[PDB]
Amino acid sequence: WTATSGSCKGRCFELQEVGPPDCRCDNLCKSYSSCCHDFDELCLKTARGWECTKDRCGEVRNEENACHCSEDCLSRGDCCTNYQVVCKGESHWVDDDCEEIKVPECPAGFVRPPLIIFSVDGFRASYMKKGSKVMPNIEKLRSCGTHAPYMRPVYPTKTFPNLYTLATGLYPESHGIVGNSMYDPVFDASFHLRGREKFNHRWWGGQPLWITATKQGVRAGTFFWSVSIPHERRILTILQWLSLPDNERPSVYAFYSEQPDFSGHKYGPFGPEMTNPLREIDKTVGQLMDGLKQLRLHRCVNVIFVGDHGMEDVTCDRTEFLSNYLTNVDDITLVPGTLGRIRAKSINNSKYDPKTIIAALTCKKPDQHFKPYMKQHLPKRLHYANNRRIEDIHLLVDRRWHVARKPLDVYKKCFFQGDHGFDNKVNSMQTVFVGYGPTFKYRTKVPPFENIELYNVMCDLLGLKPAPNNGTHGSLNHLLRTNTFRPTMPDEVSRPNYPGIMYLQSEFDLGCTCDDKVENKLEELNKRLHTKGSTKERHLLYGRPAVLYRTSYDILYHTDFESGYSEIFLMPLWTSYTISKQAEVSSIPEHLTNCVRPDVRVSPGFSQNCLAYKNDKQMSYGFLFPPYLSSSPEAKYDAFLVTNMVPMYPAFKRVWAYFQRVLVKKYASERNGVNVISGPIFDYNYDGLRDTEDEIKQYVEGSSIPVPTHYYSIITSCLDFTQPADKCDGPLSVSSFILPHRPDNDESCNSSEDESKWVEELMKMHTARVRDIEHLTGLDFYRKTSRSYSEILTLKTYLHTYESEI
Ligand SMILES: *[C@@H]1O[C@H](CO)[C@@H](O[C@@H]2O[C@H](CO)[C@@H](O[C@@H]3O[C@H](CO[C@H]4O[C@H](CO)[C@@H](O)[C@H](O[C@H]5O[C@H](CO)[C@@H](O)[C@H](O)[C@@H]5O[C@H]5O[C@H](CO)[C@@H](O)[C@H](O)[C@@H]5O)[C@@H]4O)[C@@H](O)[C@H](O[C@H]4O[C@H](CO)[C@@H](O)[C@H](O)[C@@H]4O[C@H]4O[C@H](CO)[C@@H](O)[C@H](O)[C@@H]4O)[C@@H]3O)[C@H](O)[C@H]2NC(C)=O)[C@H](O)[C@H]1NC(C)=O
Ligand SMILES: CN1C(=O)N(c2c(Cl)cccc2Cl)Cc2cnc(NC[C@H](O)c3ccccc3)nc21
Ligand SMILES: [Ca+2]
Ligand SMILES: [Cl-]
Ligand SMILES: [K+]
Ligand code: NA
Ligand SMILES: [Zn+2]
Repeated sequence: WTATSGSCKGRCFELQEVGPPDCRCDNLCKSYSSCCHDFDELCLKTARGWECTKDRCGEVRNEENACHCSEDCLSRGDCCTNYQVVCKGESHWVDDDCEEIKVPECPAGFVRPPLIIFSVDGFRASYMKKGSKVMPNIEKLRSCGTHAPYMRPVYPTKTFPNLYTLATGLYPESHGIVGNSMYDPVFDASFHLRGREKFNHRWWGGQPLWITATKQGVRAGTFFWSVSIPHERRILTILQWLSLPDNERPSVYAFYSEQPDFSGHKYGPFGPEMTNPLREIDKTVGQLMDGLKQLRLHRCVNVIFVGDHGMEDVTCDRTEFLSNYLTNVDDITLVPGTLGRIRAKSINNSKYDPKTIIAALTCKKPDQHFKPYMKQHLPKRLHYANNRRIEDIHLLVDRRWHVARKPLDVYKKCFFQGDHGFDNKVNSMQTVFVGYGPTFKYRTKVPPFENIELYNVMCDLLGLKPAPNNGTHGSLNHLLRTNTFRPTMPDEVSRPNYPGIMYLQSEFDLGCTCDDKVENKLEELNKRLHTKGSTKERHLLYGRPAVLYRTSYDILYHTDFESGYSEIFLMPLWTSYTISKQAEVSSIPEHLTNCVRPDVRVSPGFSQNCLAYKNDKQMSYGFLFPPYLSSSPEAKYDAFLVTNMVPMYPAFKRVWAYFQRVLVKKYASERNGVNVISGPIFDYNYDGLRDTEDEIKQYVEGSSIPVPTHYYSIITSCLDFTQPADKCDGPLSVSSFILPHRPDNDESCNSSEDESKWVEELMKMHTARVRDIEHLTGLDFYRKTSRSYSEILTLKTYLHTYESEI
């Protein structure tokens, strides 16, 4: 109950909310049906509209007016935004030349430049160029401030997950808002866009920016705006808050616009009807900047213009129906649309089996427009698994398509022409970022970056210490004039051992064989030097990775490659090698086809054994440094060492072999040499973090050899490709992947064909940031370069998306 009997007099858009039965006057009261009786009359005034006119200039204050054109309005902080323009001969902000803002130019009493977040729903990245003619205020922000060509949203590219990621720096799996619709089995409760349950605090994890600010003594305007409050009123309210006295005035504010998303759904991303919503957003930005200029705040405030996600063309006729695949369709619940999530309709149904559902949905139709996954098999870059609110069965839907349970759901519930929600690497899902103000750089373009990074920057902008989050703090330092965050590299936790020759061949009873007993101080001094690390400068270009946890491991040197060998996991944590543009691919010679050699630096007790692979009918093995790329026939023997061997399903070997035999050379040829670091990943609990030994669910039969869930590679070269990878003077270029180590190739519908027709497509889908690999391995890469650490952090957050140009 709300006794709506109090008054909103002098309380309009109060910043501190009152607890019922006292009625509310805050910008959310409408949503709780809890506004005081006079809320509309006092707080949502509209009389005379939103602009001053020549005849209103110098008028006597009439409190009924929506905004004011009287002489007292400026000090009252409630002029119409165009007051000075109409009445005092000022120019609109958009008509002023831009001028570098080198320092905050704030009124006396401001302790820090305020931050205003101007968030626009569904604002696709390509609108900045394609709509430039009709958005002059936004274009001035973009060209004069710091801008990216686009900003990557999180998956799913829905509104609530992305806005909350913007506010927290967290992946949806960590903040808990994993969709616009959700069921939490622990609460036994549902979350929807419409309704009340979404207001319950138990849905919202992490620590959003307004809470971070409050806790550290920085006041925040309220971020949420009732849909019925018009945009002009939201702007005027922010401007009024900015005129509060020093002790009450917030330092952080957000505006939100439901456009252009609202019209995009109806008309498609580029419908002719889309021009007007873009013009209207621009006019709103103009109102804010004119209003800031009137208050002498236009060179004081940092403004961020940011979207949540883009918008794609999607129509009813592009719907796949699960009823065309499943006989048991009524035994499931589907969260439908641009992603699919499946669970059992009833938990008392013992016959329900996710394995058979997956199988009935796998590669059934020639041009099938969705692909089923167990959530832990989704591309790791999506970070979409470690939350009980994410169903075990997921469908990744092709851009432009929907999935639904049955046709009745689509025709009994074509209206829409646009939607969003798809894979966050999809170009149409990309959104915008512009930062403008004293703390941002002047006339600067920065590379595309992920929205998880912004929370750290907004904290930097407000002098706040960010709560723990998924951004990489410092990776966006290049956006900022000042207030940069200068992190130190993490300390190595475990130092390596450097074993020499300590074991005789006959101490090994591994069931391994090799035809190598075919034997000179010219080349024996030479090979000892290589085993001591004489070529390590060539193969370890950026220093050895640091191990950031407690473990026991050995560095192993070889002519063609260097590795950090784990005595706990019985395999390398990493293997590093450089392949020059000129390098030649050779074959595994016939006499070495099944060769595995004991490594006399590493005890039998810390080695794999060939017998376990022989006995394990499902499990085979591969090599981290590929024999195909050996520098010479003699160096090739090194690649067959038991310490270079890793467990691989035969199905996965098809992928790995094509990567090593064909793709590495191709990249070296295209990029003028590459350095590669490859290794295993163990993530059995799908939390995106390195497993401890006690978390491993699968071993090679009869052995303590743990089976990786994934294999990574990090492929680094010179950004200036006219310089060879091993002789690079400036910035680096990287692409990486985290390939799922799967016993079948069911994920690839064309895998019966030659690897040249399906492997690269699989690898593109499993593209990764180095930072993702760091989380998954507890390793820290690029420790020894000539580059600034912030630049290296930016490199580590880079994702090679393989999408064409926006
Ligand atoms: C991205 O960034 C984020 C933020 O840094 C990273 O997430 C963190 O990962 C940490 C390491 O796993 C994790 O640390 C754990 O914290 C537990 C206490 O957590 C509570 O308190 C914090 C602080 O206020 C709070 O943030 C948490 O909020 C979570 O939980 C609620 C759900 O009830 C949600 O509202 C919220 O959204 C968030 O959920 C997310 O995280 C949890 C895990 O905490 C997931 O399960 C959810 O699915 C969701 O993703 C909590 O309120 C603490 O209990 C843990 O300690 C256990 O394990 C350690 C192992 O080292 C051990 O030392 C302890 O003794 C303890 O073990 C005991 O409990 C075990 C489990 O019950 C049991 O098995 C044992 O036998 C023992 O009895 C642990 O320290 C941290 O909470 C999250 N933080 C957040 C915000 O998510 C994330 O890793 C980053 N991602 C990537 C890819 O890098
Ligand atoms: C997303 N969103 C909605 O979907 N709304 C809605 C609509 Cl339009 C129709 C039906 C039901 C609902 Cl709930 C109303 C709404 C109101 N205010 C906001 N503010 C977002 C805030 O500024 C912010 C938060 C995090 C980071 C940057 C900015 N977001 C809303
Ligand atoms: Ca893990
Ligand atoms: Cl959803
Ligand atoms: K085998
Ligand atoms: Na297949
Ligand atoms: Zn939408």
